[PDB]
Amino acid sequence: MAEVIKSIMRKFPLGVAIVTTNWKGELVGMTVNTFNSLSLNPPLVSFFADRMKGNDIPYKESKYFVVNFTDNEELFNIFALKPVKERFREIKYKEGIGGCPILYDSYAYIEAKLYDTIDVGDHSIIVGEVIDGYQIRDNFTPLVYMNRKYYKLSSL
Amino acid sequence: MAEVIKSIMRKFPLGVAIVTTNWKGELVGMTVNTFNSLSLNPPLVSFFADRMKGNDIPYKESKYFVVNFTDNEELFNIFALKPVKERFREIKYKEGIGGCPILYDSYAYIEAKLYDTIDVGDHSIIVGEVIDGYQIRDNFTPLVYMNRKYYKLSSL
Ligand SMILES: NC(=O)c1ccc[n+]([C@@H]2O[C@H](COP(=O)([O-])OP(=O)(O)OC[C@H]3O[C@@H](n4cnc5c(N)ncnc54)[C@H](OP(=O)(O)O)[C@@H]3O)[C@@H](O)[C@H]2O)c1
Ligand SMILES: NC(=O)c1ccc[n+]([C@@H]2O[C@H](COP(=O)([O-])OP(=O)(O)OC[C@H]3O[C@@H](n4cnc5c(N)ncnc54)[C@H](OP(=O)(O)O)[C@@H]3O)[C@@H](O)[C@H]2O)c1
Ligand SMILES: Cc1cc2nc3c(=O)[nH]c(=O)nc-3n(C[C@H](O)[C@H](O)[C@H](O)COP(=O)(O)O)c2cc1C
Ligand SMILES: Cc1cc2nc3c(=O)[nH]c(=O)nc-3n(C[C@H](O)[C@H](O)[C@H](O)COP(=O)(O)O)c2cc1C
Repeated sequence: MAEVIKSIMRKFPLGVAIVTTNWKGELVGMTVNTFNSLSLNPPLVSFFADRMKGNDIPYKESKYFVVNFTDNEELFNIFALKPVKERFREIKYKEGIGGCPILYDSYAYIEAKLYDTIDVGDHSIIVGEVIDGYQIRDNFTPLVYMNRKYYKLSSL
Repeated sequence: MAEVIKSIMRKFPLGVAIVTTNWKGELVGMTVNTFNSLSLNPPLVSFFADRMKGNDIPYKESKYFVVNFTDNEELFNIFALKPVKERFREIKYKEGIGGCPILYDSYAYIEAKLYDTIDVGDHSIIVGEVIDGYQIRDNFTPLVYMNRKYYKLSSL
């Protein structure tokens, strides 16, 4: 059933973002395709963090996280492929709420306070309450992830 | 903060599906942009159901649900816009696990057993365990939803 899920999801296009946090002083983040809005009242957003890889731990142990929306495919690859210690060496960033890194190449971001975490199977649902949101750049090319690739939309 | 979420999400492209169930004999479904894979072991998928509109209730009160993947934008509009009583009159469908409707124009679908429901703010996270998955059609044009519109991918 695992390979059934992967085969169908491979052809199921999903928006991508880079979630980050300041985990006891360590700047960390990751490319995710599970980001969404969950609730409006209260205003909550969520993503799924892999428990087997320990991706849930930083968010569970930090009071805040940032969701970075970017159209730079290089950034998505960095925050998926490169060693954790190397990720924040190559990119321009500033610190935001709780010291969470805001990526310079983001056209928008959300600052969230950790609201809840719910372990369900081999992932944890990380839920943040939206404290602030920013649209920094109005001209961007939104990407979606499908079949290991990052596509632009035909046509806008 | 609600309008902050909406403004950012309006420019955040998301895959779309139509989840259905057989709710005590009533065929129901809805267009969702919150469908994703949650866990591989166990094999779990999820979507978010609006508690204020009562969209969570049918899934909570049924043992199974089906996730329909389709490239027919007319179907997405039916299962978003049209009255509940009218939806299954206009489309070809067959009954699957627990009587859940499988849409004929789906290029793939998943049959899931309700595994858990978790209320978080004004939505419930509906989690199903994948019992079976099918890829019926190999030639399709995957869509993503952004800014009230359904886009194809540039270019594949
Ligand atoms: N819900 C899940 O627990 C889960 C897990 C894996 C893949 N998937 C879905 O299946 C699709 C295709 O599978 P693939 O192996 O060919 O992935 P892929 O598109 O080649 O993605 C590259 C890597 O990122 C990781 N990844 C992608 N989505 C993830 C997620 N939802 N949770 C944890 N890790 C994730 C996977 O790690 P690993 O190879 O180490 O698993 C994967 O190898 C993915 O795009 C994803 O939507 C879902
Ligand atoms: N997470 C949430 O609770 C939630 C709620 C609404 C919108 N949003 C996000 O904000 C975006 C733009 O807002 P919009 O008002 O212009 O929506 P939209 O794209 O015009 O979508 C049309 C309608 O579908 C409903 N809808 C879309 N996504 C939903 C979801 N996640 N949960 C429950 N209902 C949903 C909304 O109902 P209503 O107008 O009655 O709210 C909306 O009016 C959406 O595309 C969606 O991603 C999220
Ligand atoms: C596009 C894509 C989507 C991903 N989505 C998720 C996700 O939603 N949840 C998750 O835990 N990991 C996801 N990953 C994997 C993480 O990005 C990755 O495990 C994280 O960057 C840490 O990398 P590492 O395990 O090699 O140290 C995704 C990877 C890619 C390529
Ligand atoms: C593309 C789009 C995505 C949607 N995503 C969701 C969702 O994830 N969860 C949800 O409860 N409703 C979602 N909706 C709203 C439902 O489709 C809608 O409430 C359902 O079809 C019942 O319609 P009704 O309230 O007019 O009877 C979405 C609507 C659209 C247009």
